[PDB]
Amino acid sequence: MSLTSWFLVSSGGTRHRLPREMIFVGRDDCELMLQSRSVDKQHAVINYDASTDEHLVKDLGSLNGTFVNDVRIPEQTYITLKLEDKLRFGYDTNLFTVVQGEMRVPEEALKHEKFTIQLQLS
Repeated sequence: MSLTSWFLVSSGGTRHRLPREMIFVGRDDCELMLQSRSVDKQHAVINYDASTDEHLVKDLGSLNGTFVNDVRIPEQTYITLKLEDKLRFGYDTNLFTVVQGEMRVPEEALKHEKFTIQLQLS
């Protein structure tokens, strides 16, 4: 099949699918892992608003902050991510671009009952 989703595209060349649920961003035991010392162990969350089909970033109270279009966002405040926004956590070298697109669901993933049901209900 083909899935429609928001993604983060790193300046480092990687692509990261934003799921329709909350994820953590950080240096330690997070869904989106970064390696920089300038990023907190649990730095931010990227949540999803099902009503507006948008993602929102919240800095959890990190040492160096979270930047949207080079602006340090207020801490513990949800900021809506818009198409072409430039997102950086702390002073990590990954500059992420907020994009939306169609991705290919591998045929192997459709053998998973729970995944397929959540895909069909999407």
